[PDB]
Amino acid sequence: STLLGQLCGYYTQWSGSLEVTFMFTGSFMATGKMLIAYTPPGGPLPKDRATAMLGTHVIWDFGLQSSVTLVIPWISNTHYRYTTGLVSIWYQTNYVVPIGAPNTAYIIALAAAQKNFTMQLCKDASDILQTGT
Amino acid sequence: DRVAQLTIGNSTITTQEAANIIVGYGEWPSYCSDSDATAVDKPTRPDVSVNRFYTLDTKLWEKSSKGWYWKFPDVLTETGVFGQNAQFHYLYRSGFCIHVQCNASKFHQGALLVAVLPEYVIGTVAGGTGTEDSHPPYKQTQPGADGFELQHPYVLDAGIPISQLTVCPHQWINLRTNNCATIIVPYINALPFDSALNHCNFGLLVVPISPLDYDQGATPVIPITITLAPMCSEFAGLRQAV
Amino acid sequence: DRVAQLTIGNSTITTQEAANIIVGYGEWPSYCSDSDATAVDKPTRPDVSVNRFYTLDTKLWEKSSKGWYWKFPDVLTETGVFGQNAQFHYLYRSGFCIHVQCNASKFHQGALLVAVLPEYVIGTVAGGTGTEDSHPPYKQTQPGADGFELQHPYVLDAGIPISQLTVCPHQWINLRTNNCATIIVPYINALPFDSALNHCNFGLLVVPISPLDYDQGATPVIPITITLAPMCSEFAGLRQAV
Amino acid sequence: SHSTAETTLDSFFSRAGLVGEIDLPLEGTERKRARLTPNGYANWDIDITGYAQMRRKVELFTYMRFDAEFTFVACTPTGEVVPQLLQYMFVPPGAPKPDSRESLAWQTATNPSVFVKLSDPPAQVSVPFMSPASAYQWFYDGYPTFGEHKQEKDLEYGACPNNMMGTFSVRTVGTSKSKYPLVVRIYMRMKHVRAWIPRPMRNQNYLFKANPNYAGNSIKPTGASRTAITTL
Repeated sequence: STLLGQLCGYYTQWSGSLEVTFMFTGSFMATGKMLIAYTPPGGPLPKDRATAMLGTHVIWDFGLQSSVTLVIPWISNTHYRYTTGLVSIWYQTNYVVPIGAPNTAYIIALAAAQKNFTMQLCKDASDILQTGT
Repeated sequence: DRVAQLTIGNSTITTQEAANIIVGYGEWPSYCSDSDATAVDKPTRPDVSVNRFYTLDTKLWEKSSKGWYWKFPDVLTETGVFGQNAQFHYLYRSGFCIHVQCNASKFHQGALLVAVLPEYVIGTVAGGTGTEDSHPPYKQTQPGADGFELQHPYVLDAGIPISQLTVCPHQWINLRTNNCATIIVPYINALPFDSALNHCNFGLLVVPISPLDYDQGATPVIPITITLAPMCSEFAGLRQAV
Repeated sequence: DRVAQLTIGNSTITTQEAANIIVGYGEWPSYCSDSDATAVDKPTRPDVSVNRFYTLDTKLWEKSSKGWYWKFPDVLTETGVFGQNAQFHYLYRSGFCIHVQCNASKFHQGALLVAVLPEYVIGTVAGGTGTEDSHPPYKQTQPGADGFELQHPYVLDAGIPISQLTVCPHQWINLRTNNCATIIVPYINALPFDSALNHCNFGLLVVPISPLDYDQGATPVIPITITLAPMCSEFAGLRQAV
Repeated sequence: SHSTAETTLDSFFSRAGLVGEIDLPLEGTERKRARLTPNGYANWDIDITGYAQMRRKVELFTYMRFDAEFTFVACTPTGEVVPQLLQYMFVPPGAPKPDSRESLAWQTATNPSVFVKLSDPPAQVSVPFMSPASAYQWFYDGYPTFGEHKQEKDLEYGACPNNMMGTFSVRTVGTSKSKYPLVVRIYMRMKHVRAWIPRPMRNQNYLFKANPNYAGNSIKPTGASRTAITTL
C-alpha cells in the first residue's frame, strides 16, 4: 500500500532502516497502553505480551497521541531473488473510556525508509496498459 | 484570544497547532521576477482587496462521509472580487493559503487527511464491470465553491491509491490532537501563466481516513470550515466580456 | 510528547506529576565500594542489559478490589535476563526504580496508596476464631511476577495497620490529581549480599484506600501498570545449576 | 519546649525489665518440676520478649542493634534470702547446652560462668551484640536454609536464627541437691540501641512467638463513635 513498497517493485535489491509511525485516532477522553514490539529475522512471533516485553519494544500510552515511531534497524535482500523482521502490537492495558465516548477507535499506520536506505538492480514488473483499439 | 485579520474579512483562529504550517514543496508563493516578455501591459498585482480571507460554506462530516474535493482556482472563480478578476482576464497566476478547521467535542472521534494534488484529473466509472469511456461533466471536474463528494475515496476517483496521497503536501486533522490544518501552496504549472477558468492547477482533498464516531446523543455532524486566501495572485490578460 | 528510553525497552511516561520522585529514606541506590573481602571473583555489575524497563502484566482495579502486593526480587526472579542472573548466582544485591501508573478518565474516581515495606512477612488466618499456626505457601509469600491480592488489607495480611503504612516510602495515586507514582528503593538488608530466591528484601503494596467508582456505562475496570527497573544490581556467587 | 531527650531510642528502650523467672524447688509431693524444665538445673534461652510489652515496642522497627545488661535476683518463693551458692552460666550461640546437672558443659571454660551467693547482691553482666549479621531482625521475609526451593515441607517461614543471643544456665553449685526452694528472676536492659526501618505498630493480638499471624476475627484499634457526626 505504501509508496516505498511500490518503488521496491521496480528494483531487485534493497537495504536500510525503516520507520513506522502509529497514529491513534480515538476520542480525546480515551486512554490506555499498547505494547509495540519488533522481532528480528529468524525469531518467532512472541507467544505472549510478557515475552514480547523481553525484547525490543515501545510501551505506547495515550498521553502521547501518535508520537510513537518505531524504528526497524535493518532490512536486506542478500537472498531474495522467518527470514523477515516482525512488528507486534499488544494490549498492555484494556481500552478505557468514560460515558459518552465511543468504545472503539482506529489506528493509522504510516511507514517510510530512512536516509540510509538504498536500492540496486532495476527491474520492470507491472499490472497493465491499454491495448490498441 | 487571538484574532487574525488581513483585509475586510476577519477570522478567529488557533495556529500553529500540532505540526505548524505546511509550506508545499518548501516553497513560498512568489511574484514572477522572470516571466515572460516582460511587456508594458504585463501583470496586474492586486492586494489586499482581492487577496483576502474567503470562507466557503461549511461542510458537514458524517459517519458515512467518503470525502470532498475542491479545484483551484475554480472554487473562487465565481466568488467576490477574485472571481471578477479571474473571469475578465486572459492569463492568471497565484499562490494560496488554505486553512481547514473542525469544530468538535472531546467526545468526538476521527481523522481527516487534508492534501493538495496538482493537476487532479478525475476519472469516473466506465460501468461497474466494463469499458465505456465517459468523461466527468463540469459538475464533477469543476465543482465550484461548493466542492464535490468522492465516489470512491480508495482510488481518489482516479485509479490512484489514497494510501499514498501523503506524497502530496498534507496535514492531518486528528480530532483527538488538533482541529485545524494549514497548507501553503505556490503556483505550479509547466507555464508561468495559464487560464483561470479552463485549467485547475491543483485540487484540494479532504478525506476521512478514520471515520467520524460518537455515542448517540452527541452532535451527529461535525462542521469542516474552509478559509482560503490567495497570496501572490497575478493577472496578465487585459479586458474580456463573458 | 515525552518518551523515556533506557534500554531495549521504551516507555511513554508522564513525570513528574504531583509530588516529585520519592527517594526512599533519602538514599539513592549505590554500588558496593565497601563489602565483602573484597575478592577478585566478587561482584559482577551488569549494565544496562539486565537493568532495563520491565513491565508486568497489568492489574485490573475494581470497585471491590482489596489490593495487591509484590515481593522483590521475587517478581523478576523468572523474568528475562535478570531472572537468569538471580537464579544462577549465589549472592545478590540491587536497587529498584518502581513506577506505578493508572489509565483512567476524568469521570473515574478513587485513591491508591503505593508503598514499599522492607521485610514484608505475611501472616494468614489461624481460623476465623482460633489458634492454628499455618504458614503461607510459596504462592502467597513469593507470588512471582503476577503478584498476589490482599485478604485483609486493613491489617496488611500481617496484623499491622495500613493506616500507618505511610511510614514507609510511599506515594499517593489520586485519579483526580495524578495517575502515576514513582518510588526509588535502595538495597536494604542487615547484610551486603543475600540470596535472591530465598530472601525477599522488600514488598511493594498497592492498595485502594478510597474505592474506585464511576457511573454505569464508564469503563468498569481501571488498569494498573507496573514498570520496574533494577538500578545498581550486583551479583556475586558465580556458577549454579537449577 | 527545651529538651527532646525522652523520645530518643535509648530513653524509649533502656530500662531493666523482668525477662524470665526460673523456679527451683525441693523434692516431694509437687508438680510440675520443672521449671524451666530442670531435673535440677535450668537452661534459659535469651528472649527479649520475656518482658511482655517489649515485642510490640521493638517491632516498631525492622533492624536493631544493642548491648544487653543482665541482672539476677534470687530468693526463696517467700522472698527469703538463704546461704546458697549459685552458678549462672552463659552458653554462647554456637555452643552446646547442658542436658543434666552432671554435664561437662558446666565446667567448659569457654562458657563464662558467674559464681555468686544469694546473700551477695544480684549478679550483673553485659552481653555484647552477638549476631553474625550487622543487625538483629524482627522480620525476615524468606527462608534461611538455602536449600531446594520448591520443597518447603516445614512451616519455617519468617524466622531468622541470626538473632540468637545465647543461653543462661542456672544451677545451684554442688553434687547434692540444695536444701532450699529457689527462684531466680532475670532482668534485662538494652544498652546501645540503634534501629533502622520503621514500620506500622502491631494492630492485632499476637498468636505465635515466631510469626506475625493473626486470627480471622480482625478488630479495629478503636471505634467508639456511633456516627462521624456525634461526640460523647
